[PDB]
Formats: sequence, structure tokens, C-alpha cells
Amino acid sequence: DRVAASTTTNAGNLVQASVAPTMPVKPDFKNTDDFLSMSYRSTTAPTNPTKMVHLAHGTWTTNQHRQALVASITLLQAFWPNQDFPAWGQSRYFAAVRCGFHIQVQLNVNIGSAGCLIAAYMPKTAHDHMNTYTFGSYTNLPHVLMNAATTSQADLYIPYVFNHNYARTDSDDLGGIYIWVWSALTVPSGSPTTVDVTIFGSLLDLDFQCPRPPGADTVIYT
Amino acid sequence: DRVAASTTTNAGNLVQASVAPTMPVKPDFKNTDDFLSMSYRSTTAPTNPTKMVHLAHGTWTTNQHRQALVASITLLQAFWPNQDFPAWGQSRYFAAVRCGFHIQVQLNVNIGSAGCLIAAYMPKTAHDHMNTYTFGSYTNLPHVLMNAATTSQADLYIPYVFNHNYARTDSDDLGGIYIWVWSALTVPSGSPTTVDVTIFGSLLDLDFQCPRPPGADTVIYT
Amino acid sequence: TVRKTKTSKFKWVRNKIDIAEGPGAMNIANVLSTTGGQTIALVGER
Amino acid sequence: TVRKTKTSKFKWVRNKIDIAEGPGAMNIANVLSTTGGQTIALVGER
Amino acid sequence: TVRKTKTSKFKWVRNKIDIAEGPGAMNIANVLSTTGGQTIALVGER
Amino acid sequence: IYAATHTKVDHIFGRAWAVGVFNTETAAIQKFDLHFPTSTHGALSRFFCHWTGELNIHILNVSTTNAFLKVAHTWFGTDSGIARTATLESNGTMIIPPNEQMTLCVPYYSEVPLRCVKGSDRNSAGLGSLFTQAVGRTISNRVQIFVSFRCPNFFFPLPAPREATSA
Amino acid sequence: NVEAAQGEELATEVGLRATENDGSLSEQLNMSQPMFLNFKKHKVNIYAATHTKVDHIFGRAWAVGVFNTETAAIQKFDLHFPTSTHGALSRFFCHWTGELNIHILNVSTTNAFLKVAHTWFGTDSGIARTATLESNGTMIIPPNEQMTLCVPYYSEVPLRCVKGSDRNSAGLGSLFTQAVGRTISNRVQIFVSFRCPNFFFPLPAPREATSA
Amino acid sequence: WFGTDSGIARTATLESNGTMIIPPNEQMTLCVPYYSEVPLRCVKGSDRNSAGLGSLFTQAVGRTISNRVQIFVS
Amino acid sequence: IYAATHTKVDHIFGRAWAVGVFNTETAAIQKFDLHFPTSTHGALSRFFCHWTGELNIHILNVSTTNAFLKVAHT
Amino acid sequence: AFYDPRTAGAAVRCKDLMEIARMPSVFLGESTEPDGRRGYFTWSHTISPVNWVFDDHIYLENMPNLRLFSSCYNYWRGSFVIKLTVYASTFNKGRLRMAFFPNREGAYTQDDAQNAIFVVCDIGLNNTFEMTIPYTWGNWMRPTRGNSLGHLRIDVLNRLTYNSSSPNAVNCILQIKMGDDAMFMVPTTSNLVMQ
Amino acid sequence: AFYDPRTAGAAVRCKDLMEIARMPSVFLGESTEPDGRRGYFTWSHTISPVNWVFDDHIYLENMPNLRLFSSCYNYWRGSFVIKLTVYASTFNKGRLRM
Amino acid sequence: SLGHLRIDVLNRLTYNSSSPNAVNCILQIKMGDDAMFMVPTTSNLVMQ
Repeated sequence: DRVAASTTTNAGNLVQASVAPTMPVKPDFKNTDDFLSMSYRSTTAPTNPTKMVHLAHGTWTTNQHRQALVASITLLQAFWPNQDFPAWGQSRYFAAVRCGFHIQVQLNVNIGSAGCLIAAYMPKTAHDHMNTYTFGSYTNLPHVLMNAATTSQADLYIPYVFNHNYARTDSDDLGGIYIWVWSALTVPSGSPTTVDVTIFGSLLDLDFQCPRPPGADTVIYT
Repeated sequence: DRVAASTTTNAGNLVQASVAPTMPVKPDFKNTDDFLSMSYRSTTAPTNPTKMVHLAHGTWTTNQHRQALVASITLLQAFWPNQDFPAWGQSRYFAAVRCGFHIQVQLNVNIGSAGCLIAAYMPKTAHDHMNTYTFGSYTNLPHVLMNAATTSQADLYIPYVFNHNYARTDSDDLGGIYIWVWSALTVPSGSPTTVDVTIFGSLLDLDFQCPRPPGADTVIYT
Repeated sequence: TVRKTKTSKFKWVRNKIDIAEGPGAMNIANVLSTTGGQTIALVGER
Repeated sequence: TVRKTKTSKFKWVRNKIDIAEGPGAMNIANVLSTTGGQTIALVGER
Repeated sequence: TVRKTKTSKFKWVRNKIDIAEGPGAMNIANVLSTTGGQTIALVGER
Repeated sequence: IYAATHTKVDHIFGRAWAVGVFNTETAAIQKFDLHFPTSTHGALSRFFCHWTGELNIHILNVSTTNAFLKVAHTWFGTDSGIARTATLESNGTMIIPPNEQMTLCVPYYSEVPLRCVKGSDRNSAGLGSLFTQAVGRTISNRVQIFVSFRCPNFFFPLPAPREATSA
Repeated sequence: NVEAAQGEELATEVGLRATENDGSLSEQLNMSQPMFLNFKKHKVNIYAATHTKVDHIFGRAWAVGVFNTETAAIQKFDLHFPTSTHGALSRFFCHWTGELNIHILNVSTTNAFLKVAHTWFGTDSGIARTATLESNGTMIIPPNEQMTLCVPYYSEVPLRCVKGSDRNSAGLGSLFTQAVGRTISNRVQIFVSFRCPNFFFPLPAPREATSA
Repeated sequence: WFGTDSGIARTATLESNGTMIIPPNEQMTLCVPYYSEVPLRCVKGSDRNSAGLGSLFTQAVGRTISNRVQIFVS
Repeated sequence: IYAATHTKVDHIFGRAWAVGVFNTETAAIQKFDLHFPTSTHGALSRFFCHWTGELNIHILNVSTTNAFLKVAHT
Repeated sequence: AFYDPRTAGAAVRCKDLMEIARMPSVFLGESTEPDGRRGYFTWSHTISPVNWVFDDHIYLENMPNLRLFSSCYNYWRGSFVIKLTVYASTFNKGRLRMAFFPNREGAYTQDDAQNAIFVVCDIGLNNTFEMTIPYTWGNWMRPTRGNSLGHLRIDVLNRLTYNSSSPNAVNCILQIKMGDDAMFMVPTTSNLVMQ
Repeated sequence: AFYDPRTAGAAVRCKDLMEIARMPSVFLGESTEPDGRRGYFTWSHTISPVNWVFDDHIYLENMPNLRLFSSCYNYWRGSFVIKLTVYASTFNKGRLRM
Repeated sequence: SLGHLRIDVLNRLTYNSSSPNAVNCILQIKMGDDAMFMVPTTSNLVMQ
């Protein structure tokens, strides 16, 4: 009949006049199941939000000139805009993100077409103003050029880059990848005009902090 | 320009005609932030659903006789009936539960009252029928008696016990804790009549498996 | 059982199995079969 | 099979074969046969 | 008995138990089963 | 007082117990369902929900007119989602001679690793469902069937069950 | 880090494969199946024995044919490979060679002995060899009783083919019986089980025949 | 060894008490172990409780009549 | 092709052969004479005059009404 | 007798018949017509990104090879490997992904892919895309012919881009290869004939 | 088959089922009413020293747990341990004997 | 019968103003250490 404390993750329990616990006869608390009824690895559940997901496809046609914008992605708000995405449910609690980013631009061009899209990365405080930047210089950014011919995929890794130490989930704070027309495509006839572009993203180095009520926004850095 | 494969958790990506990846100049991909803007441990997020939560309080008065039921908890459906609970968001994806259980029955009796409630544990296939069981024998179950006087808290640990190997989240499959009146309470005057009972639960040995669409149910064992 | 020793106990054993040729037909002539036999003596003493 | 080891496995074995003399006739008098017998005890304990 | 030795004599033994597969069906063709058999000779001499 | 112990789980359920009696005059396949024991020493097993172990079946054939009868057992019921009862020859049939009986035991095959004693639900609850049919153009072939466990494993207890006067 | 994985060499392992180069069909058996970051491939044996192994599966017998015999005349009874049962699992293979058990089950209202004899060649070897079945391997079966007698492989065709119905080389045999002891309504039932079968070469999975 | 009445009627079904089934036109040697609340039976007395050397139960099955038995004690 | 040889004298005559069938309704002693085999694989023995060896006899009893029957050879 | 394997195509006798299950079989491929749910389907450019080319349940009883193999055994374990195959010119290029919810019916919204296994992959010099799905149950084994094994959805990430020298639309084929570890259990008869 | 205990609450199989008999059971506790011979009874101050609060036979067939356990076996040996339990405030004091 | 157990008052319950007037009590029969059971037998009861 003494003081018993109990602590799990955030919550904690300080009890007075405790009673010794009970357990069923011959208990076995080993978590894993052997033999296995599931082939998956038991670390799946926490790992799951890291899964790579289709993101914001766009359609790039003839008519669009240079400097035009094919598609747009707001980076940090991109992985859970809806309830459908895997990282949503667990991001609907914790209010901050230290996470790094992995985005793989998928593209398919029918052989015999020529032109280029550029996949760049613009952080938020940069993204605030397009009007300042010369177009010819966008290659200063972390980026990858994509040739129509002989490029299936463009793999670019983005480390966390932002002013404040931690960034708010529900906002745009990480900025986002914007895909621009480096040169117009050239189509011989007959060919399908629209060349579909799908930005197939991912996420790595998962982090969350600073609990909040499920639906409510909270200010942190400002 | 070769074959590049990419695999994260469940998803995987098989690319042809790949291009070597890019990264910003002098990248540092170390996840943690030193110095720290947050005192929390970075393992918080996956651990979070294990947090102990208030569960289904009940009110035990004079009038209720013996064998009466103070409060009822359906074990596995108990930790995420609503969106508010911490384990909900991450259980709204994965469809199976191997998890073990930790439940601490909280109770407060004004000194000078006498009586007992019993905290038992009934698995589902047992719970199907109350009518079969003699009351005087419920102590065969894994349980803890609770004396009115000199018991603050009752700590009982429940290992996973169920027919099928894995159990469905959204259902009652683990059965549940039911709290019964072992003897009527005896109140001198004046005293508050109602003695409030709150079952303050928790969860341990977290597990999830078998992905499903977010809102849809899926059969597994039956 | 996660822990089970590997022995003949996989197969739970059985009673031993045999086959009968003659279905209990008596033989008079042969002396060998005739000599051995059930005694109505107590503890078959001589 | 061009390659087969020469063993008792030519003949595929069999169940062993026996002959019954008395076709299950009970014997009262003899003490020896009387002593041994089926027990209705559990695990035939004494 | 205050004094009893602990042996197989707890269980009072038994007659050994077997199982019959074929219930005494004759087999013609097979030479092996055919060779062995009851002799009507005296002491089965050759 | 005795060398052996009647209290030990292994020994006590060695003694078999009688579940069901029926005459069979028809060659049609007979559906016969096995509940856990009631109203006998087998009811001592009523303390446990989860049970797993192989179980003996002693069937006893009585035929006025000479008849062979067949025995086959299926843990899954008549319906596996298809009708698998079309012919019982392939499912483990063991043929029983007339006026005779055999000890054949059934191994544990189940998609549910632990049977629960209490429930009557045909899917996972029962300890099985038994199939038979007569052969040899006969009638009034009467059987009686006995169920005995072998090295049972009982898991988790329950309170002592109420006697049901009203059923 | 922990979550991500990359190429470009091992994209073979992540499941990208060219079907145009299969190597041998048996070379695909060696192929390691693809796996993502989380899957645990572990072979878990719930039973000691394997029901998948060829040896075990055909141990369970299966019922082919039922007929009453009221006449002492020699009965021609032909054995096809199994249909509509677990024996039909053998329908994948053409060429088959191995000895096979025959479980016959005698039912006699009036006491009757019945005889069993098997001939791989049919009724006609070019002469009628069915004149008397005593010499061809007869094994006599008592009334109301059954026996396990197995037939050795005697054939002028080293490999039986399962599919074909052609009486010469296709079937797995042709079975002879006759009653004795002046009786009628002696009814038999006969079961066929293989022993240590050898199946050679596969075939595609056969169509279910609704029209027969 | 205890009679019909142990204080309750235990004769409801004899299957569980050590039943051993006997085929038709046949006989068996089955022996009974000693189970008694009285360590020593007395031969003389006829009193059903502790005196006798036992009480024997049987029933026929298979819808028959004129099934005749004879029983020997050694 | 086979381990055993069907050609060997020992093996070939192992397979028995059927000589004679008769019903017996009368307790009177039945004279039944055994010739060497004709019209069967036993007729393979017809190449030799002089023969000596012990021989099996498989008799098969069929009785509608229960009857014991005796066998003796001279 | 001494059996003679050499007359046969394979010198060594087949020890385990599981190796037949490992052989791929076209899903529901009994149809001559190219479309659209039958497992032999037509990838067309008439459809925008994110729309189903192929959506259906897969019962274990639909696939031809395992169909009889299912009637023989009641239960089975072990992972799938199910492989999609596109046939196109070296010119033709496009990317499509395969979403699979084990144990599901009437699935998705067509919007929700994630929280389900999927392989995004591209047409090229290589074609067959294999992906493995471990078995998922609370039970230590599952019924063979029985409840749905779950949807696989095939949708467009990027529409087929056809050239003047290149075909307009390509025909594709699904094949279910049985896994490495897959056991079958407790043999049982069925009502079907010839299988 | 290899049986799977870990799915069950207890990892180790129950060797002797005697351990169930060791579990306490309320005597004749089938009653909701507090009084007076039913094994669930009321200790009251309305009664002077040396008067029965509880008096009844105990058959082995009255106690719920052993009631079926009694129907299964005819005979038994071994000692009892029978335990009385009073529930009162830390204030309340009194002495009663059995 | 296994015999009576009698429960009587040595000293009456002394109740306070903050304390209950009368208390409810419970008897429990726990089976002993060494207790064997013997010679299994059927009974007429149902469900037990």
C-alpha cells in the first residue's frame, strides 16, 4: 500500500494507496507471433507514414511556352491534404515537422518528342515572390533538368531547409516543388499532344512534436 | 541510365532510364536538431498511441444491489471510439491488432464508506453469454478485488487472449472489462451518495497489420 | 508450441499392426502346433 | 531408374504376418491367463 | 501398504495390444506369403 | 492412495463420454454435429474457453442386416463456402466393419488455432462436425458414438457455469 | 536512412523482371521473389508432416465405382484416373509410373467369397486371357471383409499417361472380379490409392467440363 | 463399488464411470481396480454399503431382445 | 527390369492355380482326385516327368448354413 | 520394378508438387475479347490520369491453374507474387501503378491509393513487374475457396503516349504466381468435374 | 500439429486442473438480498454479544465452483481453507469468531 | 453434511457518525493444498 507512479509517452499517473497488479496464469507477454500469421515486419505501423505517394499530376501540352508552369506542389501540406494519404492520420495530432523530403519526378514521353521541364525547389520565404527572379537563372536552385528523350525519372533529395527550427504541419512552410517549361515540346503528326506529368513523391527522416487538439491550429514560431 | 528501384515500407518504385539524384551543396541529413528546440524525445510520435487515456466512467450508488453492473468497457473498441483519442488516427488505417492491454481502475471513496466493486476481464467469446455464469465464481477470471477503504487504485495487466491469431480493430473482439458490485456500499449521513468510478486505461506492446482503405471495414479471420 | 523437441512424438505413435493369414483354423495333425496350447491347470504347472 | 541402390527396398516390405490358433476363446481356469487383462482403471494404476 | 517398492508394478501390466489390418484374407499370388504355412506333417519335418 | 492421479488433466479426459445415438436406414450422407460434453464428467471441461488437442472418436456399429458404415470428420462445417460434402472418401474416411467398432482419432486441422468450448456457433466454436454413410443396401443400421480427448491443452479459465433448468 | 531504399543495380530484387528471358522454367523456381522494406518471408511449419509433398497427398485414397454383383460370371471393371476428387490433383501430369493400392470392400447379405485380380493389359492381349483369373495374381477376399492388396507395375509401356482414355496404354488398369458360393446381391465398393507415385512432365490446368 | 445411490443418482448414464463395450457373441476379461471409501471390504455381511464386493451395471444396445449374459468373478 | 525373376522355377509356381469346384451337402467322405494342372500357367510344368516337392493346398469354404469342413490328404 | 524416368522429359522425379503452383497463370483469361475486367485488358490513351483500367476482386477460384488446386485443398498460406505485363513498342512510354487492398471489396474511392500496397513502374525495354503480398489473417491459415482476397486496382499515372510509328493502345495481362513459402493443407473433395 | 499457446492468455499449458479448485467461491452467493443465511450476510449492531450472525450447514454441493466439480468426481480428500471477509471503514471496529 | 460453521458476536459493531451502521460480509471456500479428487462419475445435472 505505497506510492506507485506510471508513465507512458506523454501521459503519467501518480497513484497513492496502490495495489499489486495481477496477470493470468502462465502469462507470456512476448509481442511477436511465432509462428507468424503475417509476413510483414512488425515495425510497419510506425514506418507507414514514410510511404511514397502520388502527388499533384499535371498536363504539359504544346501550346504552353517557356517560363510557363506545368504543375505545382506545396511541399509540406502535400503529403496530407486529404484523409486518404498514409501520413495524414498521424499528422492530425502532432503540430510540428522536422522531416526531410524525397521526391521522384515521374515522366513519360513518346519517343520522337523533344523538350524539357525543370524540377526545382523553392523554400517558402523564397516562394513569397516570383517577380524578383530571372528565369534563366533558376538552375541555381537545387534541381534536376529533364530531357524529353532518354529520361524516365528524375530523382532529387531535399534536406530540411527553412528559417525557423521547426515548421508547422498544416501550413506551406517548407515551400514547394514547382515544375517549369524549359523549352516547348515538339510534336510530329500524328501523336498524342498532352504529355502527362506525375510528381511521385515520398518522405524520409520522419519527425513530429508539440501535441495539439486534433482539429485546431496552433502558432509556434511566429 | 540504368534500372533504379526504390522501396519504402509498403510502397515500391521500379524505374527505368533513371537519372542520378541531386542534393543541395554541403547537405547534412542528420535528423535530430542539436541544439534542441524541443525537450521531447524524437521517438515520441510512433510511441504516442500507447498513451494512457480516461475510459468510460460510471456511477455506483447505494441503490444498486449485488451482481449489478457499475460500468462497462468494450476493450479493443475502447481506445478509439472517437477522433479525440491518441491511438485513433493511426488505427484508422491498419485493420488488425495484436496489442496487449494495461488498465488501471481508478476509484475514490470518502473514508467511512464500505463495499466492494470487482474489476474482471471477459474475452469476447466468453462475453457472448452472461446467463451461463454463476456470480459467486467470477473470481476465477483474471481480476482484482477493490475494497472501499484503503484501496486507491487497482492495477491489472492483461496479455492478449483471443481465439484467432489477430483481432479486428473496429470490433469488440478482445472482449472487455466489466465492473460488478461485490457488495453494496454503506453510507452514514451526511455523505455524498454517488461514488464516482473512472476506469483509467492504457495500452502496451503496440501492433498493427493489414492495410485497408481509411473508412472501410474488412473481414480477416471469419 | 514455439518450443517443441523434434522426436518420434511428431507422429503420436500407434498400436503395432499385423496381418492374419489363417483366420483361426485349428490344426490337428502337426505335432508342433499341437504341443503348445492352453492349460486348464492353475498357473500351468507340470 | 538407372541409379537404384540394392537393398531390402526391392521388395517394398509388408506388414508382418501371424497365425491365430484359438480364435479368441476365453479361458477361466488357468491363473496365468487370468492375471493379465484389461483394466477399467484410468492408466491402469494400482 | 506403507512399504511398497516403486516399479512397473503400479500399473499391473497387461497383455500386449495389436491391430489387425486384413481380417484374415487369403493371398494366392504372392510367393512370399505362399511359402510359409501350416504343415500337416508331424513336427513339420522335410 | 493411488499411484496414478485422477486429478491430472491428462488422465481425467481419458475416460470417454457418450454423445448422441441414431439409427441410420438410409445411404444418404449423415450430418451429425458434435457439441462439447454436457451432463457428464466431460462437463468438467466447461471451465475453459480455449481448447486445442486431438480427440478420439469411438463409434460403435450395430447392424441386424450386414452393413458397412463409413466415418469421416471435418472441422469446418458442411459449408467451406462450397459444398465439400459431395463425397466423403477423400477427406479422411475410415471404413468400419459390421457389428464392430474402432478407435480412430482425428488430428487437429483448423483455421482457428483455439476452439472455444462455450459457444455454439458452428464456425469456430464446436469441436467438430461428423459425417457418416451406410453402404451395402441396408436399413436399421444403428450407431453410437463416443468422444474422448487425447492430451488436451486447456487455456484460460472461466467461472463455474450455472445449471440450466429452463434450457 | 531507415525508411528509404535505392537502386540502381538491385532493381531486380525489388521486382522488376524481364519475362522474355526466363531461363529454364525451372530456373524461375530459384528466383527470389520481390520484397519491400517491410515483409518477413519465413517458412512456418504448423504441421510436422507436409500435405503438399507428392508422397503424402496421394496416400489418401479415393472412391472409384460401386456395383452389386449377383452373378458368378467374371466382371469387367475398368479403372480411369480420378475425376471430381482430390485425386484430380494428379491431372497435371501425363506420364505416371508407380505401384497402386486397391481397397475393395465386400458386402454380402448371403455369405459369399469374392475374388480380385488385376491386369494392366486389357481383356484382350491378342488372345482371351480371361478364361480363368486364378493364375494372374488372384487374391481371395472373405465375406463382409476388406483388404489392402497392392498391384505391382507390369506394363509394356514404361509410362502410363493420365489424360487419354485409350484402353491400351492410357488407363491405370482394368480390374477383374467374380463371386463364388452360389450367391446374389453381393455388393462391392472399390478404392484406389497410389503408393510412392512418380509423376513426369506437367500439363496446363484442365478445363472443367459442364457438357461432358 | 458404491451402490446405485451415492446420495445422488449417478446411474443416469454409465458411459463415464469406466464402461467397457463388449461385442456380440463374445466375451472379455476386464478387471476392476479397487475404488472404495472403505479400505477393507468384509465378506460376511450383506449390507449394501461396505459389505459387498460390488454392484454391477449393464445395458444392451442395437434394438434387440433375448440377449443373454453370464458373468464370472475371479 | 524387375528385381525378382518370373523365369526362376521357385517363383513361377508360387502363383497358385484352381483345380476343381464342388458343393458338398452330405457328411459322407468325399473322394477328390488331383491331376497335374491343365489349361493354365501350371501347364508350364508339363515339360517334366519326374517331380518331387511339397505342395500347398488352399481350400476355400463357403457355407450358407454354418458348417465346419475337414481336409485330409493321402 | 525399376522405373524408367529417362524416357520422360525430366530425369529426376518431382518430389514436391508445390512447384506447379509456382507456375504463373493468367487471371480469368478465358476470353478472346480484349476488354476490360477479364485480366486481359486494353490500356488506352482515351483516359486521363487516375482512372481504372482494371478493377476486380480476385478469388482464388478465378485463376485457372489454382482453380483445381483450390478444389483439392481447403486451406493455404504463403505470399503472392502477382505480376502485370504490358506489351509495347520501344517507342511507347507511360507509367501505371497497382494498388492492392488485401481482404477488400467494392474498393477505394479511386482517390485513396495510399495505405495500400502499390508499385509505380514504367514501360520500357523491360515489362513484367512482380510484387509480393504476404498472406494476412488472424487465423494461422485461411480458407481456399471462400471470401474475397481483395481488390487490385490499375490506374493511370501518365496516359499512353503514342507516336506515328507506334501503336495507339496496348494489350496487357495479369498473372498470379504462387509464392515461395506457400503451403496447402488438409485435402478435400469438391463437386466439380474433370477438376 | 504444433499447438499455439501464445495466442491464449497463458503461455504454459495447465498440467493439473486441481489449480481451479484452489480458486475461492462465495458460499451460496446466488442471492442479491443481503441476508441472512445465504453466505452473503449483514453484520449488525442490533445484536448483543454471542448470537448467530450466520449459521448453516455447508454441503459441498452448495458452493458454486465445486458444485460441478463435485458432480464429476465421487470422492475427495484434503483440507479446507475457508475465509470470512468483512468490509468496513477504517473507523469501524469489532471482533467476531468462527 | 460437512458440518456447521457458526458466526457469533464477541463485541458488537461500534459505529461512528462518519461511519456506516452495518457491514456486509462474505464467506468463501477455498480448496486446500493437498486436496485430491477421485474416481470420476456422471451425474443427472445439465450444463454442469
